[PDB]
Amino acid sequence: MIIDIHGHYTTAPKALEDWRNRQIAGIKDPSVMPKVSELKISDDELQASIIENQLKKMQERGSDLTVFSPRASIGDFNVSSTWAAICNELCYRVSQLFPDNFIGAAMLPQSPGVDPKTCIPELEKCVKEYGFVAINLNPDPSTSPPLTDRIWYPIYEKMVELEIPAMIHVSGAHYLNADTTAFMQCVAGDLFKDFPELKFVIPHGGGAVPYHWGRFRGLAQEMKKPLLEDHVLNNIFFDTCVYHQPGIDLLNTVIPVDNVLFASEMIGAVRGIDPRTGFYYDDTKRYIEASTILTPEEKQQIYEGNARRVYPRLDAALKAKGKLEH
Amino acid sequence: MIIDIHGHYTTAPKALEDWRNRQIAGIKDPSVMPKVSELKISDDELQASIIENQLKKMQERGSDLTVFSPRAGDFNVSSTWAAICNELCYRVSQLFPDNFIGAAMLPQSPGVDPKTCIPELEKCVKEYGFVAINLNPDPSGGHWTSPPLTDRIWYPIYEKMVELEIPAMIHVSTGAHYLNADTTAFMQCVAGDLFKDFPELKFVIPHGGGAVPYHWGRFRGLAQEMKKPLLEDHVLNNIFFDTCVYHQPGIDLLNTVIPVDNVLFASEMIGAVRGIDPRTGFYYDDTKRYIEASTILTPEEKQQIYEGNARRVYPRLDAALKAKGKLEH
Ligand SMILES: [Zn+2]
Ligand SMILES: [Zn+2]
Repeated sequence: MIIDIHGHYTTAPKALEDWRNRQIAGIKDPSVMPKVSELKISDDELQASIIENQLKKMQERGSDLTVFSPRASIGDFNVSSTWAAICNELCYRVSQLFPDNFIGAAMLPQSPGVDPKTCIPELEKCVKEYGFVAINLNPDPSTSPPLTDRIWYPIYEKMVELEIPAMIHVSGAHYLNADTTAFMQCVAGDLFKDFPELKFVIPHGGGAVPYHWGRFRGLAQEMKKPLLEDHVLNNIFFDTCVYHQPGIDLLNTVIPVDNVLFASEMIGAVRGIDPRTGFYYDDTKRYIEASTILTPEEKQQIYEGNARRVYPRLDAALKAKGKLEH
Repeated sequence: MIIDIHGHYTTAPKALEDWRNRQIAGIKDPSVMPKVSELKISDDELQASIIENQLKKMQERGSDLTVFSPRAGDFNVSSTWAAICNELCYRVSQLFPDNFIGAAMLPQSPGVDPKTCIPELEKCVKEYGFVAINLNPDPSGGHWTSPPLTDRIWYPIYEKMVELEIPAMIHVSTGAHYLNADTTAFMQCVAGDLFKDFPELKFVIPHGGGAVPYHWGRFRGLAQEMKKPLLEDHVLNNIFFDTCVYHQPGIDLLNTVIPVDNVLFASEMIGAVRGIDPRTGFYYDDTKRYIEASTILTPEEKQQIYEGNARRVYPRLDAALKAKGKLEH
């Protein structure tokens, strides 16, 4: 099967965004602050948003399952907490309506300078009650402390406990910078010495990392660290959200197959068609299929094998599903 | 010949760093404020620092000329520090005129109008014979509290740049902040339309453009979303990338998606990465090796990357080279 580990619910009924606008307006004008019970979205509206969009494209592109999370894009913790709760529950409802095609990843109620421990309640709820298989961890909710700082340790302890990886994800290309920064911080520190089980997924093919792989190998060398293969590659993985063959080829040239996870982040940032290839920039499965560097077996690793090892909760959910249908 | 457009004077005598620390401690404690006359750096110390390091490596690696610039409070402080650092690079160029040509460091400072950098800029170009400047897009240092390169606040500098025919290398002062700055600078230009007002303006984005080439599809797609013209016309007549990409696969990608006209040789030696790749036995930053080993570039295209493009992007450098060969036949 084909598993897309990076996708956001960008097609939600307008009622969701309307509620958000009321909430945001309520920050400066508490008189217009909305109540959670005021948000009403029916299953019919939910089903329509999926069938006409994500589901349709997955069928046309040959994707079977997407790890589905709330879209990225300030108030205090109260605002963030309420908003994350709403967004996660909607992704959960989508997974219930289309259990074979969507499984959730959680948005955390982070807030600038607020202790990450405040996000544990939502994290646990999503994993235990909604069956989510990973979390989206924002390294810079805004100066934000590096991922190697102990402020993040309570989240890491929970991630190891529940066996869930974290996609480093910030909220026109700022996200590419965050990917590179996250990787650099890990190379500079020794986080995985403290949490050997910890797994991070850095999107967009690792930001600029593969393109500057020699620089990072050289930096680890000067800092007297072990080779990257051992220092970070048993803990850091990259998704395939690279929108052109040359980039995908570079990715598969310098990054081990074990560290590459299929993803496309469809109906997101880039929704146009590349006039030179004739197909959509984000139809990334085509770049993997077209690859002459990867063997058939390695492509299957990228499509499913790797995600099932990096996301233990996902592997368990898939094994249980086939057992019930049998 | 082979021209390296990216290199910093990273081998200066300790006297420089010591003076700097004193100046920094002076902003808070005026009693420890050092005087410029207190900085002692002799010609012999400069020669030794170059002969044993940059010059030696250039010879071993087969590089001929490096565009040499200073290593990565208020205006008075920055003005003094910049003047000191630029003068040192100038002194190096006087001591080794065939191997080093200066690139100016501007005395930028947060909250200070960039136009105040013109004096030092003109001095370096007219008096020191510098051929370019290093423009810091975020003088605040990671704050990003500074306006985008497309903002009117920078025009005064662009005016002087177009007038004096000098390009600017987008360069910032965390372990990989420079890579992020490169990508951001490119994105800002794509999002805006600075070159509409400055058709002749030229920016050089180091480190192979940060992450731009690796995500070329994404940028072409974003250009489409924003209804902008094709990148080739929208920015590639004004933006160029250097070859400070420390591995063959990266260089090959650069040469797969970026036109040869937009690629300029550079290695930024004796800088961030000074080690040897155990899998090849060669230094990571010996970038000429990647260009030479390229099976994508033709002999002519390689020469374009080694000297042709730099002489086109750096008009003052091209002129100085012609004068040198003429006045001396
Ligand atoms: Zn995303
Ligand atoms: Zn530099």
